[PDB]
Amino acid sequence: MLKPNVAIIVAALKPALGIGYKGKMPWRLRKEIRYFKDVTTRTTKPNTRNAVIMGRKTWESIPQKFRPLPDRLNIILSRSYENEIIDDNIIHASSIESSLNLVSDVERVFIIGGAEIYNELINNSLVSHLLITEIEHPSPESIEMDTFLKFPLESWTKQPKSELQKFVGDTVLEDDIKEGDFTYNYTLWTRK
Ligand SMILES: NC(=O)C1=CN([C@@H]2O[C@H](COP(=O)(O)OP(=O)(O)OC[C@H]3O[C@@H](n4cnc5c(N)ncnc54)[C@H](OP(=O)(O)O)[C@@H]3O)[C@@H](O)[C@H]2O)C=CC1
Ligand SMILES: COc1cc(C(C)(C)C#Cc2c(C)nc(N)nc2N)cc(OC)c1OC
Repeated sequence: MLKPNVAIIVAALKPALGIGYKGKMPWRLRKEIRYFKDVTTRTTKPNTRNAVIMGRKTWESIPQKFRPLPDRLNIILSRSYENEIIDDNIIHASSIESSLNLVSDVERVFIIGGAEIYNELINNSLVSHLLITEIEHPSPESIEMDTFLKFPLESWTKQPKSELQKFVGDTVLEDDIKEGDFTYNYTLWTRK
């Protein structure tokens, strides 16, 4: 796969864009999790799949029984990994481009975490889309948070809902979804 168009997918708490605390997620938003599954899994052309790419720490955060994430090609990046195809669902590499050089029959490519990987790849020109779940809370400062996005969104344009709807197909997009004290919306951004 040569020069794939790549999408970042992430859920972040406004306005600071916090995404984690002590190696874990600061919320459990069940509908958001299902959205993540549906969007990363679904394909538009028959007999293909998507790839999901992540840093080693993010991979290790998934319970070992629930990785690899089913129905998607999982790619894990470490600075200690040489290129290795582990099995049909798992690749080890040290860059996204090299990891996908090894790959055919993949439609979409998603970056699924974590902060370090996000904050590098936001400035990689292969990344053409951001799928950001913007989470809001009445008192965001009260949520324990130590990992943050550093996204220069001035160089990006938030697209209308119609563009997001097109991207996700017939996936149902509900507005202002509320779980506990959190309220969230699905968004799509492209390069300005
Ligand atoms: N809210 C959300 O939507 C999401 C939040 N998260 C959160 O993010 C946090 C994890 O993020 P973070 O701790 O930054 O870790 P990452 O998941 O981003 O992994 C970092 C590791 O990836 C490898 N790596 C980083 N850059 C490169 C590179 N350029 N080339 C090759 N390998 C590289 C290194 O592995 P090595 O050390 O082996 O060399 C590094 O230690 C957790 O708290 C998690 O819950 C994660 C996903 C989504
Ligand atoms: C697939 O579910 C998980 C996803 C994840 C990761 C970190 C890969 C994620 C994510 C993610 C979500 C939930 N939403 C959005 N919008 N983007 C993401 N990258 C970690 C998990 O355990 C900690 C999970 O439970 C098994």
